[PDB]
Amino acid sequence: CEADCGYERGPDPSVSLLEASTGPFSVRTSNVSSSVRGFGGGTIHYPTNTTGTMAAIVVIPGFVSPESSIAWWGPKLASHGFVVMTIGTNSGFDQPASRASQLNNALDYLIEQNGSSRSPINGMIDTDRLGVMGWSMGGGGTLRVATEGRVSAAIPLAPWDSSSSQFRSIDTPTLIFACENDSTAPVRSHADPFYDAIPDSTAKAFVELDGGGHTCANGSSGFGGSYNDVLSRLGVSWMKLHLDKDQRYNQFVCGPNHESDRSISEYRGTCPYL
Repeated sequence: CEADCGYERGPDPSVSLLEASTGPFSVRTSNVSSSVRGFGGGTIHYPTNTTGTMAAIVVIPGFVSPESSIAWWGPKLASHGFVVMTIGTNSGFDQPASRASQLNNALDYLIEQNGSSRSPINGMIDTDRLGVMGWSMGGGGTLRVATEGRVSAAIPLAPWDSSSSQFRSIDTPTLIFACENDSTAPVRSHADPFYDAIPDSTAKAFVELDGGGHTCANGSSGFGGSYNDVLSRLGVSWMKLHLDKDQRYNQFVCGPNHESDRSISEYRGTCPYL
């Protein structure tokens, strides 16, 4: 459904809530062995004190990178009312197109586990409200999955891919995080043309972060992590807005002056959405 569908959860939000180190819920974890079919294992994060179903999200890493490179997003998102699996790839050599098939395989796995007597998330997932996230080549895999129209939200992080024309099929709400000093996936050859290739009719957002390099959109529990608040405020809201059709989180994506944030170097968007 697109409006007043009854997927909303938690309080009416504010900025202090969004930028807290955790959402209103408590986080647990369930291991996925690397023997899992379709990807190289992961960790499932879930709230403990909620009711009702919730959207599923999968987060994939980039080239020769372990799941831990993006695993900050697992707890940060689960604590706001999501089921969130951070995954590892079959091989660190996997290129965008493989990383997209593994996105879909890990979404398929999550759907299977929602029906598994042995899963801590059995009956906790609405298997129609799915989101994807990815760093670098996994950010290209995210954009590729955003062309299929199964997922209702995509957040690429420092995306890397090779062809940009394929993204004119993207009708899925996509928020691309970019890093201004990205030498690995240069903005001007990657994030920038991927955003531009998305139709203006699609709800989309380009949030370039100020001064940061290739890992600036991954979050961090210690070293780095000056971007945690833009990531938390805009990422959680984007997922709350488009996975939970929760208009109460519209005010943080459409309405503010984003470049006024010291951490935001360039914002582009298509506000208003619907």
